[PDB]
Amino acid sequence: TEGRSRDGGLRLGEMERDCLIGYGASMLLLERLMISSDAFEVDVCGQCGLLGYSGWCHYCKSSCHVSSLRIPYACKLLFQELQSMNIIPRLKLSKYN
Amino acid sequence: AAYTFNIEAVGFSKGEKLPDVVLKPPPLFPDTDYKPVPLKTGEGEEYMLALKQELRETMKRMPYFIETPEERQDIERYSKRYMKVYKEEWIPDWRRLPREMMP
Amino acid sequence: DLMTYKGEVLGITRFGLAKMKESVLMLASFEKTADHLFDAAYFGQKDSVCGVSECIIMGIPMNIGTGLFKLLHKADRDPNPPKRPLIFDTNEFHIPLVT
Amino acid sequence: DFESEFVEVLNQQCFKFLQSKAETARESKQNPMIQRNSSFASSHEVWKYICELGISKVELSMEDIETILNTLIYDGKVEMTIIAAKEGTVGSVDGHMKLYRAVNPIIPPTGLVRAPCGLCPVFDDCHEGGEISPSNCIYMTEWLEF
Amino acid sequence: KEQFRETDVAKKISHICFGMKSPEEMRQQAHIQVVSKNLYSQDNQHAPLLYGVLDHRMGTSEKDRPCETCGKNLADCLGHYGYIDLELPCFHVGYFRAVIGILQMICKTCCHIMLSQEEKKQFLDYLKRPGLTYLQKRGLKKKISDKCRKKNICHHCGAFNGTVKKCGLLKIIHEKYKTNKKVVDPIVSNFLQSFETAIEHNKEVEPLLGRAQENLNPLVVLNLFKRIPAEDVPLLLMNPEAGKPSDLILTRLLVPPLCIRPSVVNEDDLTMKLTEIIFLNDVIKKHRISGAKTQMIMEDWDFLQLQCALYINSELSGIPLNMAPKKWTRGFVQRLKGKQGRFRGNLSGKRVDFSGRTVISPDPNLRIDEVAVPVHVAKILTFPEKVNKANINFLRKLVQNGPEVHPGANFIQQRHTQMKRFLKYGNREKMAQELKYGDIVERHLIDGDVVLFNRQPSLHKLSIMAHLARVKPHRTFRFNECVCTPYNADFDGDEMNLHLPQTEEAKAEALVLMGTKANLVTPRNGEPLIAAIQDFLT
Amino acid sequence: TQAEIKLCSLLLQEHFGEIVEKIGVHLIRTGSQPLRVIAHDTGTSLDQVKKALCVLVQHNLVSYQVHKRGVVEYEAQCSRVLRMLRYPRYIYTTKTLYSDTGELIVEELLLNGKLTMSAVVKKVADRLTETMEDGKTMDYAEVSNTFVRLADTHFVQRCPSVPTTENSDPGPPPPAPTLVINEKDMYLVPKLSLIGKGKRRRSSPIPDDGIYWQANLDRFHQHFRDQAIVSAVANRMDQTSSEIVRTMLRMSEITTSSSAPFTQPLSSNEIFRSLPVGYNISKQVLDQYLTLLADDPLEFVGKSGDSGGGMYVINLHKALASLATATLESVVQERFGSRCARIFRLVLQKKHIEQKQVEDFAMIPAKEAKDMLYKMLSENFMSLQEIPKTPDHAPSRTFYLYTVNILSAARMLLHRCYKSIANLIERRQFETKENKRLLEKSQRVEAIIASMQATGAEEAQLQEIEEMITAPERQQLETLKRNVNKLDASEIQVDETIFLLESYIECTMKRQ
Amino acid sequence: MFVLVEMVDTVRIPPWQFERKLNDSIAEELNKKLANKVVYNVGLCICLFDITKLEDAYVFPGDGASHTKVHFRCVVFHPFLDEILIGKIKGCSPEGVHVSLGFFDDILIPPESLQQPAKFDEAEQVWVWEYETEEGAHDLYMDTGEEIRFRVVDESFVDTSPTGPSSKEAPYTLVGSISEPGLGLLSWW
RNA sequence: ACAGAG
DNA sequence: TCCAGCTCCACTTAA
DNA sequence: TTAAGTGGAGCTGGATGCTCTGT
Ligand code: SF4
Ligand SMILES: [Zn+2]
Ligand SMILES: [Zn+2]
Ligand SMILES: [Zn+2]
Repeated sequence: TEGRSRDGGLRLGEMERDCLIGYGASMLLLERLMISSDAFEVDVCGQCGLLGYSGWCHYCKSSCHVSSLRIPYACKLLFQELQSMNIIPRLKLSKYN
Repeated sequence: AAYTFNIEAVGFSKGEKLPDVVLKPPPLFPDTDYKPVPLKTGEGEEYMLALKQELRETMKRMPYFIETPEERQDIERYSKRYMKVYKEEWIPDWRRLPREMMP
Repeated sequence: DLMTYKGEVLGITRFGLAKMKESVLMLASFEKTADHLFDAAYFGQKDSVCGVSECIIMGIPMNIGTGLFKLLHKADRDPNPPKRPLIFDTNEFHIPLVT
Repeated sequence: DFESEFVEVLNQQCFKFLQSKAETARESKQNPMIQRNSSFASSHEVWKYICELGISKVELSMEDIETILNTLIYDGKVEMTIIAAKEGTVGSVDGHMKLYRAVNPIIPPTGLVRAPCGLCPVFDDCHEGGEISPSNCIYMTEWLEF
Repeated sequence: KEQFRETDVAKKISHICFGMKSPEEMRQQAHIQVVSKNLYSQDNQHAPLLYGVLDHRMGTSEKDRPCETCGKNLADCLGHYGYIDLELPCFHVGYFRAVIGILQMICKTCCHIMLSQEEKKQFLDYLKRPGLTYLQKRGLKKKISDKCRKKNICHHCGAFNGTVKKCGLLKIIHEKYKTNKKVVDPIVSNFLQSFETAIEHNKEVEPLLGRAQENLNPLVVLNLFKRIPAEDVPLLLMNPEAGKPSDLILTRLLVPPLCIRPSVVNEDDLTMKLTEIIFLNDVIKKHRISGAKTQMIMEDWDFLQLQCALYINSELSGIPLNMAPKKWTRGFVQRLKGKQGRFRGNLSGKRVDFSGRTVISPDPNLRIDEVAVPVHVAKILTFPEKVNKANINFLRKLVQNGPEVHPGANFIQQRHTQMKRFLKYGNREKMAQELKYGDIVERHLIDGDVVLFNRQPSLHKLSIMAHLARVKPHRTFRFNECVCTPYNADFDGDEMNLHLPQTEEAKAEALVLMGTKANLVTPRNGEPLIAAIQDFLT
Repeated sequence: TQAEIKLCSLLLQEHFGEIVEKIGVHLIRTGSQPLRVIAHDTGTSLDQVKKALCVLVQHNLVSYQVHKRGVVEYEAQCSRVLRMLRYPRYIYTTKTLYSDTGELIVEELLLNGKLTMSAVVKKVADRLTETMEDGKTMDYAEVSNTFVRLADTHFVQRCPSVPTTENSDPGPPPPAPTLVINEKDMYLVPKLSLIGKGKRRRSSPIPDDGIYWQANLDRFHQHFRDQAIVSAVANRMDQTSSEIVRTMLRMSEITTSSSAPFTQPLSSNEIFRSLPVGYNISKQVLDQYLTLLADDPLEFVGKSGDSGGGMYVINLHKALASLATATLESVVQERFGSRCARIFRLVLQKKHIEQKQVEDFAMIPAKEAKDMLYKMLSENFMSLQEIPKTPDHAPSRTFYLYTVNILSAARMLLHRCYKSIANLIERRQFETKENKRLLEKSQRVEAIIASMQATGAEEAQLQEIEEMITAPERQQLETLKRNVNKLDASEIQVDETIFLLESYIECTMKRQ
Repeated sequence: MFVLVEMVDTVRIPPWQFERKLNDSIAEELNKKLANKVVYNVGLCICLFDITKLEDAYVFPGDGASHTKVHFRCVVFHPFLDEILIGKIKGCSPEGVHVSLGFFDDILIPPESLQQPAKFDEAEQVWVWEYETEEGAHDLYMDTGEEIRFRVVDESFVDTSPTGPSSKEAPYTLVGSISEPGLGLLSWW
């Protein structure tokens, strides 16, 4: 939330982001701007590249290609605002190796 | 409640008879008043019907119907020679065909 | 050298950055955020998630800095270890039956 | 409209007169050029006949039937050819006279209408894997039964 | 007995491929069809309707009422789509400028692309080269469309192909019948005299017939784009696996899940736009039956295009006065774009927890790498210490002290469990005995924690540095005045921010890279910034 | 052409199978390609690509050409894939003009794609043995005698020839021989002295080598074009008048282009000798018909001359525009009803018209006409002109003149046809695949009767066939056959609609 | 009668196990995921046979465990068609005779492939066989189930995967025959 | 939406 | 409040 | 004489700092 009245918390702006890049601090930038804000998991079907739910893909009517991806929630939100605009972000996922 | 647009620009100058609210979605196959024309029959239009079915049964047997190759057979056995699918092979005329296509 | 490596003097404007940077999500996170996203839909463009800005958007660690290298654990391991010999299915006893 | 439940019976009654008159020339079979002339009706005689049948108390004025017969052209059932009023019992137009004859359609109904697809109202929605598919269509499952 | 299944398929994103859905793929994603205009039932039970918007088959946005599709709460649910059928096609306002481009390249009569066999052979081999980049595609689209616009007759059918251009807000016109002072061309001369029935009854046709042209519209351009040959689609620079020309005209529309547009803003502007689209779809459908004039149907269609376009982008320039919104509303574009939009406001930078703010005041008895943190902040800002052989006996004493004494702990969490026991209740001397290796104790901030420290305007990297915390009673943050020059701080009621990194890897990157002792010199000219200041120089 | 490519995928799978429809569809969809990337874009192994390309070139479904640096590029001929659907109509129409020997010639040419003249006369003789009994062989003479009659009538034509390497460019072998068509010898047959007999399947060096022959599909379309014109005249005027048209078109055959607005004129003086002797008509009455046809506003015939007595030409393009319109009006009538078909013919004759004139002229009231008008927009049968008063184009200040455009509505209606046939095939294949259980079961019981039919076959096996539980099941197999026979027959009959619409679209294009 | 299957996997070794040789810890963590489970197209995995190759042990960010791609071979009970096996009857049932093969219990002898003399049990669970000279139709497949010899004519895999969103049928099936001479109870031949 | 603070 | 692309229209060369 | 390639002028759409602290 936004501030002191609402026990809101503090903002890591676009300028503080530019500072941390210049230190090469890749994991701290991941901790601050993902883990301690909006960490989430989505089911992604590797066949159609769309998001699914509960390990089920309604588009394919199958259960075998679905996988879990660690994603910021604001990006999941973006990936559902864009589909309603009919801009489809079809993902492709490799293994983490 | 009023909307963003003015309803008077669309129509409805009297102030009533707005269209109703659809409760259940319409069915997937709605009923139609008109029906297809029945087919043409005859001694000639039925001979084309029988020739059409004889071209499927022939061209699947002709050597142009290249079937997909089998694979990952598990073990070898003596019932391989008794169950070998035998079929003769057609050969093209390699003058017309390009040099890049010899097997 | 960044302004001149493509042979033309490119500005640090949105127009120069669109000639330098390939990534849709980098371009869409600066200016003209609608137009770049509809163009990527039309062109069917695929976006490399390699760039810094889209790594922070997608929540993956950036390549620059501490992300440029990988760490291996120095476990006490023997790669290509001694194999168990087969006894039965070895080639010298199983010459093919058919001619 | 004049009356929709009124024109619908006059529409068939006029065509039956032209079909009758065309049938007379086809039964006559004397000389094909003369037979073609005999296949035409007068624009005034068809009006004088329909008003004489006595369907209604209101008079079937000639200025209406002259435009009612156009509906038989747009149904594709009759031709119209204007001829000069060289001779005629009235000559209803200055220098001109109108002839009408019933005609058959150019070709039988096509092949597309015979198939169920030709008439479908949800044709844009039908796809192989979808909710609406040829493999689960009700229009085909009905029409193949009878 | 049981079949093998992989336990936890974690994967890594390799690329995002953008594209567009066909109208019959939308129907395959969406769980329901939406047909009802009313948001809520009229009766006092305050339920939403079964087949309107706010239906809980499309998810939930309140803990009170669960989602219907998967039976799960707000916290567990990803959301699900519905669709609206549109009775007439409409231009998508984001794709509109691309719709015109294709119609400038294709022949309007047979839908083949207007290029010779040689130019088609040339560009198709340009599009073969490996590693074609996004800039090269945009340049190639220009050169392709350039040639198509300089031709006026099709090589394939022969029909004339005049200019295609915009003619007002979401309208397209084709100059098929240009006229000139020269000898009149055959095909235009036939068209100009075909109006014989109209001229007999309408006098005003006879001036205006010189301006008669082909008014392209969604019912026509959807029928053209179905007929474009798939061989010619790559030369429009459309990728034929991400979309088709047919998909650019929307005859169906997805409605977002409820968590995209939460129930108390009451309803969001997207939900009220979708009501208006559904209402106008009922208006147009009825007027077709009840025999409205063509002037009314066309006007209603113009409204349906506007309401869809303002649903996507509510800032359109060319809106006529008798159609302009009285109130401003968030379209999808307005919540993406700008400083308070997704990309700047919620994606590139975002509000973070384990953070604090207070007035700063001097303390020269601290070292330059230290910062004084007040006890009131230290009792709140906790760090998750993982229990292991080196700290088990230390964390036990912290668990015993509990939340109210400063070297203490607020939460305890068991090894393979994700709920947290709030340590204010229960008997802490029992919970200390039942510590196992692999438990997490959320201890208070203590002396020697690596803590980030930052003034609000940052012009260089030294504006955020890492300091070793030391806990002290008074409320302000305190640091040695030698570090005032990097932060540009001046102790006149200034405030500074503090961040507590919640991860061992984030401590090390903060300590080694961002420590004050590692940052005595500015990157710019290599000059020292942490040095003596007034009353240390005098 | 997504409807075309979907339909081409099914046809290649039914006649050639899976690993060749992959290559066929890929060529139709992408255009011309070198060989190496056909494999790579598909993931097929290189040997299977060669097998797939060599069968598609045998049946004349792909062309090839040499390009820069000597690479061969193949190119699919999309329309020629769709003409595999009309094959039973070709085999029937040759049985109408010619005997059963001429039927079997065209069957072998269409199924093998190309044959040498020696090979066809052999295989027709072999297959006609089953049609006859009691010692009488088929002999190769009465086969060739029909083939040389087929050749003169242009139903059969020679393929493009290999060039003479010794005369032209002797030396290093080219990547592909760059075939060319010779206009002299397309209809000049080799002379064959060898004769023989067809073998009756007992089961217990070549002079015309390289002279390949194939069916001339364009000659069949000139036949089917005539039948559409002749039958239209048979309805409107008379059977006698239809024969006069059939007489003009049969003479026109050899001396006119298959695509031209007008054929060669003929005088009525030379029509008279060409008409069959049984038509008891005088020369003077023959001139009565020709003027009454030329008076018709449908204008199937015109004058176009005055020398040698009365001169008359038959209009090829203008007959097709009539037939395409009659096809277009007939689908309006069945889909929306006669009162809507009234409005379609009204707007088509009153070329631009407004709502108040439609209700006035058709005697159809409001709220019934307008509902019909607005549907015809949404199915693309009818268009709006929209003449503006102002450069606003605002709906309140413009007159919405309706229009029917025949060419766009013919292209639109043709697109409905290609998807319609694809749906009919998809229904048949679905019901055939989902009954493979019963079809194998009904085969195996009949296999007990077919296998060991006569040798050692005791009578004690004829009752054990109905003893299986398939006897109640049989009701389904009668439902299967009645479904398939209606789906197959509709797949033939929609081709009658395609040929009428496509021939109109084919003639309006100049392809300059 | 078994087969080897060559498989690859990425094994997570957690950091408390760093005191142990990696080839020992990998094999234990692979047996825990494969033993007594059916892998769909290949059969029932008994145990790991050996590790044939072992790639680099990466440490990925945000974790301390080591992930290493392992190449290994596993002994899997996949029997080829028309093979002879010996095993004990667990049960008699109206649908046929159910045979056990140690670990494996889903072996079906269908009545369409049983011995022809007796084919429909007279309201009895136990299956019967009638020979004119010896045993008047009382000969039976005893509930104690003395070993039968059977020939595996058919096998089938059923994909036992979730249908629909989440919040027991036999996945590997084997079909025998006993009609040939020399097949049956061991005491009969 | 306005005022503040640095 | 300031600034790049896109399109319309006169203005010479060239056949 | 005019087909066409390129100059110059007007229209259009984009952008304009970082946070807390209150009503
Ligand atoms: S719904 Fe069925 S019958 Fe109708 S067009 Fe589609 S496939 Fe044909
Ligand atoms: Zn999927
Ligand atoms: Zn849900
Ligand atoms: Zn064209």
